[PDB]
Formats: sequence, C-alpha cells, structure tokens
Amino acid sequence: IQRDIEYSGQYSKDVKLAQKRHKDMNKLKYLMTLLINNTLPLPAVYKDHPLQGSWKGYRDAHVEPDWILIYKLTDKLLRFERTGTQAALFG
Repeated sequence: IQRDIEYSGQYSKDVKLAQKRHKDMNKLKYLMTLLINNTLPLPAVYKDHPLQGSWKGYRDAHVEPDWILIYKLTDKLLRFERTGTQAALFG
C-alpha cells in the first residue's frame, strides 16, 4: 500500500481563484508540502481538525484566519478537496 496524492477538480479552480485574488500562494504550498511529505502531525498554527456535516470524513486546516484548506487523509490517499474562505467552503 502506497498513499497517493489527489486533487479534486474543484481544488484546481479554487487554487486559480486564490491566485487571482492575490493570496500568498507560498503559504498554501508550504502546508500542502507538509501533507504530501507526511510531515505529520501538522504544527498547531494550522488549527488542524476533522470536519462534520456535509464535510464528514474530511479535515480543515487554516492557512490564514479566513483561508481554509479542506482535505482528506487516510492510509491510502491524500486528497486536496477545496480551498478558500470559510464562507465559500461552508456557507
């Protein structure tokens, strides 16, 4: 068993929008690299935690106070699911 890396179609759109809105993409890249490299658990600054409701099975890390990464992590997969504001991702 080797864990894969996945990106939802929506994730790619979300990343393009973050770029367009002048977010500091290096901050998202750093977080993604920690996950990809299995340098886990993440440090406390990300406030990483599991989600419920429609996002049950996924996790929530804060890149910034209003910039969230939603991802799934199992033994088999790491999937980057969405990124953006809390309102966009949860509202």
